[PDB]
Amino acid sequence: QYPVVDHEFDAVVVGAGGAGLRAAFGLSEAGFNTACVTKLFPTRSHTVAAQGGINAALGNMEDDNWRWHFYDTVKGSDWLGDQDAIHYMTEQAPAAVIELENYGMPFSRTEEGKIYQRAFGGQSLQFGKGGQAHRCCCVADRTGHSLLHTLYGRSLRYDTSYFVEYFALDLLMENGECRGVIALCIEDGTIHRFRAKNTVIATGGYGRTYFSCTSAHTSTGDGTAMVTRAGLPCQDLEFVQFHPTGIYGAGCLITEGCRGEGGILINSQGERFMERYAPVAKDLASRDVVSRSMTIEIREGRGCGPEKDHVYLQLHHLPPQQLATRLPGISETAMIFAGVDVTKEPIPVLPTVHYNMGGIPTNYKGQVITHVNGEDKVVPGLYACGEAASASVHGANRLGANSLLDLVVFGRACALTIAETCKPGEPVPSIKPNAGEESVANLDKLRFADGTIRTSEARLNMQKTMQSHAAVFRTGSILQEGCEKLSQIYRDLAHLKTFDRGIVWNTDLVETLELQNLMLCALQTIYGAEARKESRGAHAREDYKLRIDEFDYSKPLQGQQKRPFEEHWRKHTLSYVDVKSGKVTLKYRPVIDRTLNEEDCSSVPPAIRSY
Amino acid sequence: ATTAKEEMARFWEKNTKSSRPLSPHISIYKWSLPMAMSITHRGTGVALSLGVSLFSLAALLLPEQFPHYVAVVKSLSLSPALIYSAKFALVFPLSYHTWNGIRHLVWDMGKGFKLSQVEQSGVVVLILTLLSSAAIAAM
Amino acid sequence: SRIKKFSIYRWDPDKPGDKPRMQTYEVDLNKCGPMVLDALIKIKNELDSTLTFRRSCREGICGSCAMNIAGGNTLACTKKIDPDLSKTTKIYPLPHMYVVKDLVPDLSNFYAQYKSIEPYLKKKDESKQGKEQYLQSIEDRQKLDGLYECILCACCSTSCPSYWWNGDKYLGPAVLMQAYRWMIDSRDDYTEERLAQLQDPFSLYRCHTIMNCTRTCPKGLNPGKAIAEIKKMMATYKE
Amino acid sequence: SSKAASLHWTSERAVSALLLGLLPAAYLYPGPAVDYSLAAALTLHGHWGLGQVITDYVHGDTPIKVANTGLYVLSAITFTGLCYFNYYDVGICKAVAMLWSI
Ligand SMILES: *Cc1cc2c(cc1C)nc1c(=O)[nH]c(=O)nc-1n2C[C@H](O)[C@H](O)[C@H](O)COP(=O)(O)OP(=O)(O)OC[C@H]1O[C@@H](n2cnc3c(N)ncnc32)[C@H](O)[C@@H]1O
Ligand SMILES: CCCCCCCCCCCO[C@@H]1O[C@H](CO)[C@@H](O[C@H]2O[C@H](CO)[C@@H](O)[C@H](O)[C@H]2O)[C@H](O)[C@H]1O
Ligand SMILES: O=C(O)/C=C(\O)C(=O)O
Ligand code: SF4
Ligand code: F3S
Ligand code: FES
Ligand SMILES: [K+]
Ligand SMILES: [K+]
Repeated sequence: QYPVVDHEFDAVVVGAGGAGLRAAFGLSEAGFNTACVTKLFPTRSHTVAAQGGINAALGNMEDDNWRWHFYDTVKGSDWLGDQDAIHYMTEQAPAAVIELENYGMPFSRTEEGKIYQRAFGGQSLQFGKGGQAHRCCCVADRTGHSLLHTLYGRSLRYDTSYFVEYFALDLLMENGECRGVIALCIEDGTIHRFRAKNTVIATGGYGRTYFSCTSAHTSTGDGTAMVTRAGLPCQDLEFVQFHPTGIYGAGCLITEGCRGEGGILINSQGERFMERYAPVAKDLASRDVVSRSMTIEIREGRGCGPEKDHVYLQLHHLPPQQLATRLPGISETAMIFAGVDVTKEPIPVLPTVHYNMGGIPTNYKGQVITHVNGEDKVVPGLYACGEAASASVHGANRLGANSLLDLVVFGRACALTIAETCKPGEPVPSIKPNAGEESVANLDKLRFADGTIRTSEARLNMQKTMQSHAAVFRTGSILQEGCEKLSQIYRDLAHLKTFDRGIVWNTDLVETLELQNLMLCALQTIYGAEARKESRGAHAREDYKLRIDEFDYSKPLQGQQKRPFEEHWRKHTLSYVDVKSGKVTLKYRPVIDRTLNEEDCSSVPPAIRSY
Repeated sequence: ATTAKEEMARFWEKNTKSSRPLSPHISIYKWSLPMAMSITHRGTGVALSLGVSLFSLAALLLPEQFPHYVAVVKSLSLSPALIYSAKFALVFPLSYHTWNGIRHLVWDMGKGFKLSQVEQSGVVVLILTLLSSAAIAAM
Repeated sequence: SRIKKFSIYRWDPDKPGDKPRMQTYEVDLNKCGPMVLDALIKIKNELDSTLTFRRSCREGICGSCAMNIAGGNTLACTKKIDPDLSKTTKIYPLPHMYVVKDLVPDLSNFYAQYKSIEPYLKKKDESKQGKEQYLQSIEDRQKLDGLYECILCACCSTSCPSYWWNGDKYLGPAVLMQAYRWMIDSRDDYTEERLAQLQDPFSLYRCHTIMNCTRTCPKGLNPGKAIAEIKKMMATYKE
Repeated sequence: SSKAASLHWTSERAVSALLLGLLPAAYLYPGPAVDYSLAAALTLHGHWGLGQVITDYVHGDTPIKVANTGLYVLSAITFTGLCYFNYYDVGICKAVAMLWSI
């Protein structure tokens, strides 16, 4: 009933945001015949909406050292980050940003002609002792737009075969190896199997499990879900980042560059409240700490607006020419979506779901891993990079301007590793003749679904459930109810209702597939949250307020009984879902503390984390 | 793995043989004054040319010469208001095309592209077209 | 309750012999976001989940939701709903485009024309690519403002009658402004070759300065002015 | 040249500007020099301008070749008749003045 079209490549990249673009043409540039399969035209990816910039220790504003950026990221992650991946990312950052400027990215400039860099949340000089760092390279406040448009333009010079507006449904697995992906061509309603020696998942995040997020409508966890349907684990999915400043109402992002350029957060009584919560960093503390701070001010009666449910971002004390040159994007957006003139009045802002720290777990080379009997094992043929991956460079909390860096650093890493591991033209592995057949059965089931609960209503019940049960502060009783409500909504998917029986541009159908995918991510997120009985980074448990490591790092380690791996929480969550029942199983694997080169860059032991 | 030229060719090949409709355009698009004035510049330009070509054909083909036809016309003793209409109608497209031609020559230097100045310069073209036409039709 | 009517272009490729039509929907503005995209999503979620359109970012940065709202090409997500309840808002696909389904046009010629201008940095000596950041002064970077901000939504080009009549050979204002963005990038070494590519009767010279492009731009850019600067460069450059 | 399209655009603008100066010239210094300059400038500008209309609106290699060929004939007959009128009749400037005295 569905004509299946079969393709053969050396490599298939799923996703055409910043990470997938970089991986895809990087692969073609190494001589690999590469398909890039994307559900959106590439410049529409959520990466296009990024604003504040991309970190790299170029030293254009002061003397810098990538090792300070390494340290900031490790402390930023609250010691759930893998220090080998953070070493790779931060050491690679100067060459990666320079690669982008040489492609033609129109970076803002300094008086010396070099790339302008601003201050940004949680970055410091001298290993946390030297004052605020200025290493966030930016194109005004549209860095992601230019990043993506430059990567897309650069990709046109290469033989990469693009499959635009194709929706990947599942991976083709055989004996624990990925053999490619299966997808639906939205433009004409046909099914396509992409066989390839290597498959790269770069599908973005899943902010749309929540009711208010900064993310595009298209951030639906699609690659994450395919990994879950493959019986593979995802990692750290309970770790969701609330950006301090989504605009009240539509949820649109207002960049942390506003605070990096001088803007300040104020409450109803005009207090710059961050001076009380984080006396050193102030409005440039880490995002988990700023978002928790704002959330405390609102629930303690200092919310702004007629409902006492947001706070203010003040920019008007800053010179108007600085706003025009450094923050033109949010100046328009504050007018359109708030009717605010940033030179006269503050922007109403509140913490809003923004970024997923967890994802498909990988090693520092981008290779997807599983974990079996205490040992990490690479999944042959399968790579992930970008917000859909958990390398993990971000741990429990991502520093602003580190995601765009992750995209280009690990997108290229995936390409470099395939090139050092495989050769072009190697015989693409065969699949059984019926491979992917179950993906089509599910599609046909949803396309003709005629139950009691239309897709928009089931999605809404998921988003409001996540919003009120898996928010900035969490507790066990409330998480447990969110787990119970979510599992019921998962079962009630058997009652789904769709109306569009076509197959060409059936977004009624495509959004029902995305719903299934969001549901798998959300089940893993909230069940992992309920199990994690500690507070770390963005995961704050008011019934378990302390961070629980293998030692108490607040006192000297001399004479301490190390805690067994099962009795502490400095470990990655590994989540699996039985897709038929919706039952979530959880395991744990150790954080990697070794760097790539101890003499070049010391492992940073865990410590009290305060801004 | 497709050049741009191949991409454009496949687009036309795919679409022209498809059942896909062409979305509406001129029948549904909102007019503005600059847009109306742009097409009137073309229409008055074509009209002036077709008037020049007809005049040129009549010089080659009509058995009498111009002063005879002017005499014939005056012998009809037409009303001054009707003479004024005919002169205004003859001079109006020339006046329009001329003043708007000047506006075009200004654009070709790169000046006047702010959308508010496109509007100012068009309204300016309209009042000069009226003033010069009525002054010349009075002559 | 404040019932507002939208009349939306409908065409289904999977219904044999289906003819394009308009369908009216009624939306209570007190239960809807302020933008037209909010009404489109509300209709799809609540009244007719067969209504099909493109969208992603919902904040005017991705360019996905370009369409013709009340006679003008715009982005549904930044276009305020007209609260005059005595007026019906007509919504059409971007004009003079092949319709894939409902409000979804085929943009692949528009993308192929953008590919054809090589919208990426080009240096005569590219062997140094990756070593050091290229130097660009603050002033020469300021020349890119108004040009790099384009989201490639196609609103301008699908508003241009010259592109309607000759969109096969005329690059249109979106692509021409991006050509100028690379022509005046001080780091790019191919200015002459980029001008030389437009030495034919159609690629650039179908522009007759109508200025629908600049009126319609949801980013407030001026593709009409950028085209005039190309023309001046075309007539002045030596080989 | 390899710059044929830009040279044509520049020439179109120069002829427009010349024709614009002929209008003050016809009113101030009417006579044979103006009459033939108007004959040449009016024919050239309309020939180029009508060619842009053909380029915009006429499609297909044969209809394009037919429209452009018909236009050369229209233009060549136009210029001959205007020169005819200037030589054997009162000429353009005098005709306009005679018309306006009606
Ligand atoms: C939301 C956001 C994030 C953001 C930001 C501003 C906003 C509003 N500003 C940032 C900044 O200034 N600096 C920074 O470091 N990060 C910033 N972020 C976070 C960051 O932008 C994102 O995490 C990052 O851009 C994500 O990039 P990635 O390349 O991983 O993914 P994406 O751009 O979201 O694109 C997803 C691609 O995958 C394709 N896809 C998705 N599902 C499918 C299926 N089923 N089949 C095929 N393809 C699929 C999409 O088409 C898209 O191309
Ligand atoms: C020879 C004379 C030839 C020209 C005369 C022909 C008559 C012209 C008719 C078309 C005029 O149509 C009218 O133009 C004006 C001015 O651009 C438009 O107004 C425009 O500018 C105003 C003011 O900034 C905006 O508020 C408005 O959103 C915009 O549409 C109006 O929406 C359109 O409806
Ligand atoms: O996510 C980031 O790294 C940064 C932002 O979202 C920002 O621009 O504020
Ligand atoms: S110039 Fe404006 S209207 Fe045209 S494609 Fe770019 S953003 Fe869209
Ligand atoms: S509307 Fe079209 S004619 Fe030129 S000025 Fe704009 S590209
Ligand atoms: S949805 Fe991105 S521009 Fe409207
Ligand atoms: K992640
Ligand atoms: K240059």
